[PDB]
Amino acid sequence: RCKVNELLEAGNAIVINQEPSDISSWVLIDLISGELLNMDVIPMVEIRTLTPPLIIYANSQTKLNTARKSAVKVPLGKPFSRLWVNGSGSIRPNIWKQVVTMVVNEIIFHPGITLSRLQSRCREVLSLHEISEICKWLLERQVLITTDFDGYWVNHNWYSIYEST
Amino acid sequence: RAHILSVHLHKLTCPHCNKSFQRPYRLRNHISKHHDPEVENPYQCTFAGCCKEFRIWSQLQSHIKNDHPKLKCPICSKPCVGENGLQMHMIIHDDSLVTKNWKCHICPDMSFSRKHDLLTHYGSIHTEEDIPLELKYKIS
Amino acid sequence: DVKTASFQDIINKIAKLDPKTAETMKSELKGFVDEV
Ligand SMILES: [Zn+2]
Ligand SMILES: [Zn+2]
Ligand SMILES: [Zn+2]
Ligand SMILES: [Zn+2]
Repeated sequence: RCKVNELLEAGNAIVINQEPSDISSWVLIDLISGELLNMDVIPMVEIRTLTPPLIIYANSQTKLNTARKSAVKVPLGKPFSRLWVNGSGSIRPNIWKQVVTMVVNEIIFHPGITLSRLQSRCREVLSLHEISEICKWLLERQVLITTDFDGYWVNHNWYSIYEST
Repeated sequence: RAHILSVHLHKLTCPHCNKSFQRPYRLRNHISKHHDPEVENPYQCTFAGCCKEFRIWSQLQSHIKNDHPKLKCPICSKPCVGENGLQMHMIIHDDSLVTKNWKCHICPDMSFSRKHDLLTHYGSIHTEEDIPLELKYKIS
Repeated sequence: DVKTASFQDIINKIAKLDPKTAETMKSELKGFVDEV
């Protein structure tokens, strides 16, 4: 997302001629779905004429990068009290990155999912209180929006949780 | 704007002792000590996508100054944060990946096909002074 | 393969069907990138 944002804001155009990987699929459909990207096609001249290389570019001076991150603190407490808090009373960064990813993964395909329904799908891992903690943090980071009647719905740029890999 | 933030929206006040602070930064530090939870690491990295946490404010000051120094692009002077920020932005100038077009900084008409050929216009209608840095910078 | 092409060659191919989109692109864009 950062590479694409910098290129498009710089007035560059991205050219696709082969299948983007499963990860580049998320970030491309997200930008396309937001109406921020214009698309044009490089024509040709067999089956291949129906699948020409595609060009993508930013529509205008409009911004693609989201606003700077605020200090949304991880929910913590007495030692061992949460799956992500160890015996020295410290955040297990691995487990926190895993549980936040897991909860967003189930809320993506189920727009509107309620806390009760969500606990049923995660019962072998998290208690209801632990999901109330994860959902509150994700709302504060704007990854989720509350639907009416207390449901959760994934916002644009939802994959932008943490830097890694 | 100042009246609202100084007479109604009391955002600079402590939620507990009801002192107040001249910037949100010092209010954050105050809450992290004088009203702190039982947590071992009261300080957490304030930046984009960084998940690390610290025992003493000096270690956080060190971590921000080490891993999130605010830089300016060597070529275009636009600001960025940390080593990843610079390395991500350096792609934009890269002539190997970004097979960019070639134009004069002033003359509207130009339409070159190679980098060496573009230097002919800057070498004749201009000179080696006031050529743009991205064209000049053979830095790799 | 368009991977080998120049910026002028790519805009020329677009102009073969419609010069309006090609002229608009040349007047606005700074450069292509392969999605790699
Ligand atoms: Zn206080
Ligand atoms: Zn950090
Ligand atoms: Zn630059
Ligand atoms: Zn000129």
